Amino acid sequence: GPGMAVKHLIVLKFKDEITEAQKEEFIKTYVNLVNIIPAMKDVYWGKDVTQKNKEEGYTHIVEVTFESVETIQDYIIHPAHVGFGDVYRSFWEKLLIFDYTPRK
Amino acid sequence: GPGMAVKHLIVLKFKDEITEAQKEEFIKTYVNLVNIIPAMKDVYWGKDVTQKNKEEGYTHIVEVTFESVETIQDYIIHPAHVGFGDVYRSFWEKLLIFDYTPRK
Ligand SMILES: CCCCCc1cc(O)cc(O)c1C(=O)O
Ligand SMILES: CCCCCc1cc(O)cc(O)c1C(=O)O
Repeated sequence: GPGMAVKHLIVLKFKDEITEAQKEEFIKTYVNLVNIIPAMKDVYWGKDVTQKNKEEGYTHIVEVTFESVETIQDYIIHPAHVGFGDVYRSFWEKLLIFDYTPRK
Repeated sequence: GPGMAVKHLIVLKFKDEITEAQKEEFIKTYVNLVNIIPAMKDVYWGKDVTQKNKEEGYTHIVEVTFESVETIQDYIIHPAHVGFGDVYRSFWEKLLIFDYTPRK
């Protein structure tokens, strides 16, 4: 299609004390936001397998499609997102966010 | 689906003195590798528009689709990939590399 949607990419390193089961619950309760936040179109996630980044050991990648930067911003301030971020902020050591329109 | 795939994700910050013309050369030559390295099935890239990574400053995202981690390895050691580094390594200040299978 000719559409011009925008991807929201999250790259995450959890604190060392967070267990694998806790990471799984974190991801599960994040994906559930799709059922609550209108702007959230779809979610994919993955765990890195090559561990190539040395001291910057991010492990988890989450990708969400949105209709525009403005609706990404709607998602950021939605109370279910604010509430998730508040209570799970101590889970992560490093967080990177990117909003972009993929191109050839 | 019937096809398996792994995503190869590159996150990049250029050095401050690199020009927009240089970034365009870099990116065009990278995306052209699909004509040299058959393992590369798709390449999409984009530039972050939000700029909210206060601690790091990454700007560019490149996503390459591969069939498997084995064909990613073929790409890494391919002479044209080594050669791309030979000519363009001096262009980036920071780099992150990830390999993952996206899932729901
Ligand atoms: C699965 C990780 C969710 C991270 C939640 C979050 C926290 C924050 O401080 C800033 C953000 O832009 C986001 C987000 O993009 O959702
Ligand atoms: C367009 C970004 C160029 C990155 C080239 C590169 C450099 C490096 O030091 C390690 C790598 O795994 C890669 C790569 O995966 O392609």
